[PDB]
Amino acid sequence: TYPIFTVRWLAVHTLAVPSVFFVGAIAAMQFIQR
Amino acid sequence: GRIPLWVVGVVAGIGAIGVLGLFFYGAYAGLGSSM
Amino acid sequence: GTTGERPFSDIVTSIRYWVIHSITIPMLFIAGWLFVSTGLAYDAFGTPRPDEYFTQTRQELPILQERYDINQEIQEFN
Amino acid sequence: ASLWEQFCQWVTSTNNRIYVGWFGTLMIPTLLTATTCFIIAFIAAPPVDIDGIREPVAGSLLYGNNIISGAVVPSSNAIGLHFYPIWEAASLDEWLYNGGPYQLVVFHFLIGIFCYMGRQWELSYRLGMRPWICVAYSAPVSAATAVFLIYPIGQGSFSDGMPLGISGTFNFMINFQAEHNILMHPFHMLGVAGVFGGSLFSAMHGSLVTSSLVRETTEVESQNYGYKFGQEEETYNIVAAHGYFGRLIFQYASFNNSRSLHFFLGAWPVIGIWFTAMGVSTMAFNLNGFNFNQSILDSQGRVIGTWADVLNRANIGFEVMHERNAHNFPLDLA
Amino acid sequence: RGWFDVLDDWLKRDRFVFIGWSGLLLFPCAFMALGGWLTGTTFVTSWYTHGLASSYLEGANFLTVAVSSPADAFGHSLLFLWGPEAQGNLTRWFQIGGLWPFVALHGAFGLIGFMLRQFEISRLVGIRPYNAIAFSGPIAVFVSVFLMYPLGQSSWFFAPSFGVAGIFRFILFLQGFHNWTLNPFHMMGVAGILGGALLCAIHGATVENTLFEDGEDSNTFRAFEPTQAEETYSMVTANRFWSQIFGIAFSNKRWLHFFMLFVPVTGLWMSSVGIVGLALNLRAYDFVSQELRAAEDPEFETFYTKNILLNEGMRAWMAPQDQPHENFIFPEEVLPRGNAL
Amino acid sequence: VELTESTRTIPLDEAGGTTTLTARQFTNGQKIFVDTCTQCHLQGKTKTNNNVSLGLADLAGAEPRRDNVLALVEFLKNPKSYDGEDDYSELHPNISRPDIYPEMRNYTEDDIFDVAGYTLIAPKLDERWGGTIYF
Amino acid sequence: GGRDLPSTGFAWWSGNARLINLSGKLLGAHVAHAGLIVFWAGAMTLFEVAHFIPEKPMYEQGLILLPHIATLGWGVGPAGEVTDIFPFFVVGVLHLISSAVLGLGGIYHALRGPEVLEEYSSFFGYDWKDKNQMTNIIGYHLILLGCGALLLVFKAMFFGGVYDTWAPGGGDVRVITNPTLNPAIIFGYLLKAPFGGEGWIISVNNMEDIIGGHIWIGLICISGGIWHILTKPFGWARRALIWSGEAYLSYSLGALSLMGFIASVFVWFNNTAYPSEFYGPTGMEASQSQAFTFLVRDQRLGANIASAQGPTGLGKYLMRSPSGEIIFGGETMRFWDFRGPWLEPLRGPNGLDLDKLRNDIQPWQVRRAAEYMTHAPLGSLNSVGGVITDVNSFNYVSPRAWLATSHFVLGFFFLVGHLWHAGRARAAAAGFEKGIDRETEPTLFMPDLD
Ligand code: CLA
Ligand code: CLA
Ligand code: CLA
Ligand code: CLA
Ligand code: CLA
Ligand SMILES: CCCCCCCCCCCCCCCCCC(=O)OC[C@H](CO[C@@H]1O[C@H](CO)[C@H](O)[C@H](O)[C@H]1O)OC(=O)CCCCCCCCCCCCCCCCC
Ligand SMILES: CC1=C(/C=C/C(C)=C/C=C/C(C)=C/C=C/C=C(C)/C=C/C=C(C)/C=C/C2=C(C)CCCC2(C)C)C(C)(C)CCC1
Ligand SMILES: CC1=C(/C=C/C(C)=C/C=C/C(C)=C/C=C/C=C(C)/C=C/C=C(C)/C=C/C2=C(C)CCCC2(C)C)C(C)(C)CCC1
Ligand code: OEX
Ligand SMILES: [Ca+2]
Ligand SMILES: [Cl-]
Ligand SMILES: [Cl-]
Repeated sequence: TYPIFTVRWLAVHTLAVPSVFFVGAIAAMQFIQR
Repeated sequence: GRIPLWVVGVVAGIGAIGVLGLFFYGAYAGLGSSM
Repeated sequence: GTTGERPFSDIVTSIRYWVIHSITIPMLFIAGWLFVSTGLAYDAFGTPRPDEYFTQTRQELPILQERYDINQEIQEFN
Repeated sequence: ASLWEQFCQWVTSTNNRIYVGWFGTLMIPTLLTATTCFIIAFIAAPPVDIDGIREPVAGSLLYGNNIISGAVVPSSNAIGLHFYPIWEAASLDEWLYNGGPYQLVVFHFLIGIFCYMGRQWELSYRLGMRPWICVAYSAPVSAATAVFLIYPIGQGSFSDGMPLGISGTFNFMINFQAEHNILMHPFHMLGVAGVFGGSLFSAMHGSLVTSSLVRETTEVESQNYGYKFGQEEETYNIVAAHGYFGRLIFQYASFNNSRSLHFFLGAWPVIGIWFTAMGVSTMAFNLNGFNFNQSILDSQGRVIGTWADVLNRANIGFEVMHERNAHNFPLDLA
Repeated sequence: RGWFDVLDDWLKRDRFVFIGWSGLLLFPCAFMALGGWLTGTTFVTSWYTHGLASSYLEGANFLTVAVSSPADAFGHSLLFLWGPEAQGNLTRWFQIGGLWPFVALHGAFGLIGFMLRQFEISRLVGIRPYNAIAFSGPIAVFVSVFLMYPLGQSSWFFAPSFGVAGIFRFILFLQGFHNWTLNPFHMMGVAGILGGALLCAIHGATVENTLFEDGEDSNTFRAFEPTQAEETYSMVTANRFWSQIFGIAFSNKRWLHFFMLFVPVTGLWMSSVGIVGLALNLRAYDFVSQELRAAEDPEFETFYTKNILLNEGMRAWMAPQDQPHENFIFPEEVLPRGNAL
Repeated sequence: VELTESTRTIPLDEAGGTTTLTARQFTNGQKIFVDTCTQCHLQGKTKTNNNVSLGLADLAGAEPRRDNVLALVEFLKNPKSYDGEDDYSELHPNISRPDIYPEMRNYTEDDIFDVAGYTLIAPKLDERWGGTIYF
Repeated sequence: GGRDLPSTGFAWWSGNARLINLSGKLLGAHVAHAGLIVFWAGAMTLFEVAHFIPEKPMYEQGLILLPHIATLGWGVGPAGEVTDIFPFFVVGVLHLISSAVLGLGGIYHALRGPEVLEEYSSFFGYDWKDKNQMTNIIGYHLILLGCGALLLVFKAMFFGGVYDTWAPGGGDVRVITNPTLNPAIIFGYLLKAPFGGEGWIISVNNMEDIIGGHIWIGLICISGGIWHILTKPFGWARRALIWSGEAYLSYSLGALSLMGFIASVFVWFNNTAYPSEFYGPTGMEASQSQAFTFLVRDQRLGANIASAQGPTGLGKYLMRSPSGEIIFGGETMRFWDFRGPWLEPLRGPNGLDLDKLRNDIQPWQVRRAAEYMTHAPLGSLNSVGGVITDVNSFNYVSPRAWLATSHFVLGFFFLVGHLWHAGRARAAAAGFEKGIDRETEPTLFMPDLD
């Protein structure tokens, strides 16, 4: 019966959420033609 | 009802090599490819 | 050895985690993709698009020279 | 009981103050020859025509150099890769003018250090130790071989070998950056990771052991006296070190196994130096660092500079001035 | 139970990520530094400050992206978002290099927070604070290189940019303009870092190859218990090996581990001292004896004089593009160059 | 800016005429340049003989001038010295000699036109085009 | 056979060590690996063919396998121009199909067949300590290796020949009719100094010498195989060597490291076995080609290339080597030992001949020098050709650079592997590879050094 939301959960999301956002953005850039 | 951890590791590794290979593709296409 | 929190191996091997993350991770990925592909990021950060580094009136670097009034210089640089 | 057997027992003796061994029977003469010739040359050698254009470079202290500027100058470009011992010169002064001391010192040094590696294995074998200290020592050996042997071979001249001196080393590095963009080579980047990380981990391990020493002394004496040479018992609490470090980062980023930790400490810088040695060794064959010059173009096709372009300007500045009188043709092909 | 004690209780809980009082300044500051760097390297240009593309969005790669230093025109202005330059406009703040002081100042306070975290955890766990003291080397380097060097120079422009190739540019700039390799302080730093790597490799290898046979398997790693009282490797055998190989050997393990901290840390401090000298253009640039002689004696050449020539070439060929605000117009005929090349 | 119509407008002849390469033609000319001429004409130089480069002043000083498309196409059919005197067919890559230059044997008249046009448009996109080997 | 740490003492990252005394599964691992090698040969060759532009020179297309086929004289004609792509395609397909047979056999022996062959056969069962049988295996393989060398000989003599870059009237495939059987020349090659001007065996410069060498190699290898099958190791070798599987692995690792360094040097320096029309110029060739190219230009502009002193006082185009040979000036003075089929016509007994350099130049020589100079084996890791300060428009890295760099790295890491396994084999034979016994630590019974 572990808790769902803890300090570790927030430490994981604060980094993981913008990281996947940025990875998708950088993926989009791979197709930008000059 | 638990997905084996080795399957999760394989799926994540495939996706990570995929994003890395997409980033290396972009080195040769689009912006920053010198052509 | 355990500080109280659920072990990561128990979390990522569970059905509910992936039921949530099969949508959350892709939605974040597509949010970033759209941030770039709609041209929103150029406007947000002021990064020149590939056809806006040089304009008709300016063929050289838009190097900043004012100490304070930079809104004006960047506007004249276009 | 034979005299040869007695000599073998003496050579392989583990009771000699300095172990000799069979590898030592080669190490000692070669390294001694290299040291003698190096000291004599560094002090007194006349100027050397490194670039083969009859423009001798003063390397020795008595010819105007200080410790920082002094060097044993690599042999003339006119020699190229030709073997140039003393007995191939019509006079010792011709030998000196053409940089013979460099060839003698480097060849004896190279042999001596490979024998030093073999000697490390040999003593470990005689002491009943595990045999791989020589493997770690093979990293600096590989780097030294790269700069003194492999790079000259690939470039075609011992004149392109690293000079035996401080400012000579900087010249080598600058020229190397100008012609190979070593900063932008991934293997040099792994070498920098190896050395920065080796220092980081040395500091981390030293600080964690020093932080976790078992109380054994009084406040009036050095804590080092709390350790006795040969003691059975561990002198610091690895459990306390792991508690601290696993709270500094997270529990799973900390070692609880000293054997695993000491392996990592050995492997990281060793692997990083192997990569950098191989990087220098491969740019010997002109497989250079990354080139991103004019990689970014705008829509019209105009070049947008990046930091790599500014680095390239620095490299061109270095390249156009190096060996200012040695080039007669437009491209520096070696 | 007072509120301060209750807060100190929650902050010092044993969780996956320890927080502590230091975390209130380490975590937001480190997160601002890291997010600012990722943001700038992904989206932000250096077009208006350096005339360079510096983000992934413009086409740069991991090696060529950077949070570039601000334009020279701002001097050492702290470039606050609300400051008189950006005036609260986020886009203008990005375009003038405002992310460089953001990353540098949040990183400086994050480094302070990390050292405070070292001290706090050391005190809680009950050990000596030598890990915190060791980390002073990295802070000395960060302060001297990213703050004091540009503070002594004309502006933040000449601070190193937060990027791979930005750092490489800074390195080559210090070579060509400061003759930083000739600086004894850098030489002591090189000795410290290389000696630290050497000590790391040789301790690791020695320990792994003097291990006691504590188990039946070829996998010697399983033969160690964290709570065991006995040394896992023979210090006597190691000492004899190195005494007979190298002539000398460590005989005190405490001194060995102190030396492993002392060497790299001392090297970082010494290099930082040298960089502080470079902030004021106090450089070990020349040996005047050799310059006077080469001036009078045209037959006289050393590796030192050759490096001087290399530096002059770098400066002349790099200045116009590296310092675009100075409008350096150097016509081709004045550019120093050897024959042919 | 974009690769405008004025950027790809280049002299076709010496009699004053002008032609505009399409973006497809500019791209094709660039591709042939990178594939066949850069080994010697990197960034408008000439490694084997930098007295005769691809800079605009140099192309314009040839006999007859080579700063128009048709002269360039002729040069790549029948190359000559800088003064129009000596035969360079066995010395410079050209389509007239597939035996000695097999790399060029599949380039049609449209391809040669495109690479001449690119050669004329590249100097407008780079100030360092046609400079010193190191510059 | 144990497949876990508790049963073998070897962790997962040292798992293949669990096969040391499982001869059947070890044989399976070996045959499946051979299958990997042959698979790469076939698949990479088919890739090179699919990516091959027949008219464009081989060294401009990132090819390293088709040059090997073309040197053997398949699919090419005079000056190395491609006559038919089908032989390269056939070579690739035959390797690709055989790869499947070896993969099957390997997966069979590794997974299904006997784990130990000792019981099954006396012929295939081996014990590492059984010196007679291990020498039998050495012998059978030495006879197949010598047969392969004779296969090269047969291809060069009776089956269409091999590419001779030194052929009169231009490079071409030649049938070798008089291979050098003279043991003085052949073994003299082994005795030449590995320095500039001599080059040990790297300086082999004619197909007759290469082919005569392979007749000797086939003969010596076949004889040594027969000797090893009919003999047993003698006493001195039984006493100076470690007799174990890891020891033999370390010996082969040392040999492989030596061969890797040798191959690196071979491809970098020699243009006979590695023709420049397939591999591009050696760096020595590119430098000499630059000197030659500007010799011809300036001479045609009317300069006296003989009497023109450069800014240093040495001749700008021509000078003397330290032994007096007339050589090209400039930094290329280092590559004055370079020999090339386009240069050697202009060389006299004293070196470069003024009469030849003033009257016998040919347009093909000028074209070749221009091509070789602009294809100097200089390039970046992302394949931007030419000097590192050049801009991004030339996509080229020499095959010589790729091959030399790759095999130097592999040679070095295999030297490291030799040291790893040789030290481990020694310690394991002696019984302290697992660490120091606490009771009988040798240093505790040795006197103090001081
Ligand atoms: C060249 C590569 C190579 C080869 C040939 C082998 C071969 C072998 N390994 Mg090793 N191994 C390797 C690399 C290799 N390994 C690496 C890189 C590692 C580190 C991860 C290991 C770690 C390792 C461990 C830890 C162990 C082995 C063991 C073994 C042996 C038993 C295999 C077994 O039962 O697996 C069973 C595996 C499977 C049944 C999974 C499927 C495998 C098949 C072969 C896939 C083939 C697919 C292929 C495309 C089919 C083509 C068919 C047709 C076209 C021909 C076998 C001889 C074991 C051993 O020593 O036994 C005593 C053992 O314990 N290996
Ligand atoms: C001897 C080996 C060898 C050599 C010399 C080459 C050489 C070449 N290949 Mg080939 N190739 C090889 C093996 C080799 N390849 C293998 C094994 C594969 C299967 C994956 C391929 C697949 C392949 C393809 C699919 C293609 C090439 C291409 C090329 C060309 C361009 C290479 C390039 O851009 O690299 C870029 C350089 C790198 C990626 C650097 C790699 C760095 C390695 C991983 C470092 C490892 C070093 C060390 C061993 C690490 C050990 C660590 C530990 C021991 C401590 C070049 C001619 C290209 C070409 O032009 O084709 C016509 C192409 O498209 N190759
Ligand atoms: C180095 C390779 C090698 C070695 C040493 C062995 C050895 C062995 N195998 Mg294996 N095998 C291999 C490769 C190898 N095999 C490959 C590639 C395959 C896939 C086709 C197989 C498939 C296989 C099966 C399915 C079986 C064996 C069996 C056996 C055993 C008895 C062989 C036999 O019938 O007696 C001697 C056999 C002959 C003298 C006739 C065969 C000789 C070959 C087919 C012709 C010559 C080889 C080649 C075409 C010419 C040169 C090769 C070229 C690359 C130069 C023996 C331990 C059997 C076993 O385990 O028994 C218990 C068994 O059932 N093997
Ligand atoms: C892969 C091939 C191979 C392998 C693994 C072996 C393996 C062996 N051979 Mg065999 N041999 C071979 C091929 C091979 N041989 C061939 C082709 C022939 C025909 C000429 C022979 C003829 C032969 C004879 C006549 C004898 C052996 C013997 C032996 C055994 C000990 C040899 C020894 O100590 O070497 C190590 C070599 C030495 C100790 C000699 C010292 C040489 C000094 C160190 C100079 C070394 C040169 C230098 C280090 C390297 C320079 C590099 C460059 C030359 C490449 C060993 C089982 C002996 C034996 O016991 O017979 C059964 C023996 O008397 N071999
Ligand atoms: C033919 C050559 C050969 C053979 C048969 C062996 C065989 C063996 N070695 Mg040795 N080894 C070799 C060469 C060889 N080695 C070389 C050249 C080196 C130097 C680098 C070593 C270094 C070495 C060490 C340090 C150890 C062994 C060990 C072992 C044993 C277990 C190996 C295992 O399971 O690996 C499992 C395989 C893996 C874990 C995979 C390794 C992955 C590496 C890092 C990748 C290398 C780069 C690769 C090219 C990919 C690059 C591409 C990249 C972009 C992804 C086994 C007997 C172990 C031992 O002593 O056991 C008794 C051991 O500890 N070997
Ligand atoms: C095990 C994980 C799973 C691995 C499998 C997927 C991972 C990544 C693969 C994706 C790569 C994209 C393929 C390119 C798209 C096709 C377009 C094309 O032909 O080429 C596109 C370009 C241009 O090339 C030309 O393009 C033409 C027009 O499209 C035609 O397609 C021509 O045929 C083509 O030659 O070529 C390249 O960019 C090739 C280089 C890059 C491709 C491979 C990148 C590296 C792959 C992964 C390695 C790095 C990952 C690191 C991980 C660490 C552990 C190893
Ligand atoms: C600046 C700013 C700010 C802030 C912000 C932030 C905080 C941000 C964040 C951001 C972030 C936080 C992001 C992130 C990202 C990340 C990324 C980008 C990632 C990447 C990754 C990768 C790419 C990797 C890869 C790899 C490798 C290399 C290894 C292994 C494998 C893999 C594949 C994984 C504010 C608002 C205050 C204000 C204004 C300014
Ligand atoms: C084909 C060819 C050829 C030929 C060649 C030949 C003829 C070969 C031979 C070769 C050989 C003939 C080889 C050999 C080798 C050697 C070696 C490699 C050795 C080694 C040894 C060892 C290893 C030892 C060891 C030891 C010691 C040191 C002592 C004691 C201990 C021991 C035992 C450990 C030629 C060039 C003409 C040309 C080209 C082609
Ligand atoms: O000797 Mn020393 O540094 Ca090798 O690159 Mn070419 O050569 Mn010279 O010029 Mn740059
Ligand atoms: Ca070409
Ligand atoms: Cl220089
Ligand atoms: Cl030159």
